[PDB]
Amino acid sequence: RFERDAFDTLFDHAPDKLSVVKKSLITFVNKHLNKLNLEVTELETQFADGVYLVLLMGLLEDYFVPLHHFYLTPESFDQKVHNVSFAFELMLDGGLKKPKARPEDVVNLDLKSTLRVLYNLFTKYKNVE
Repeated sequence: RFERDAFDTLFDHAPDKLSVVKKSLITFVNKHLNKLNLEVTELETQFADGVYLVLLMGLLEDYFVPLHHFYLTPESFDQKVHNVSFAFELMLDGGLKKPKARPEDVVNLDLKSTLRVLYNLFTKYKNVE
């Protein structure tokens, strides 16, 4: 909270290690997102509206996410935060750890928050086909 851990160092002291993490995270998300004919090229912006996060969660936990539970084409800040916080709910419904990120932070393009989410998922699902 005021406690830095190893993951924080990627955004100041070790930019080289941030490059490795990013490449790895893209490799990982595309492994699952391509199954729905989707692709991420920009980690900095493409998870910010919640859509890919929700679908990624559906794919990871083999959960079929119904479209009235979220916003496939969000049109507002409220709809984006709904999506992200919903994705967090799917995580909790599966018994996963709550992310050290506020849904709003992801919508507001906070890279540290965005990447920590994906890295936590990557840590859990690294080996999943």
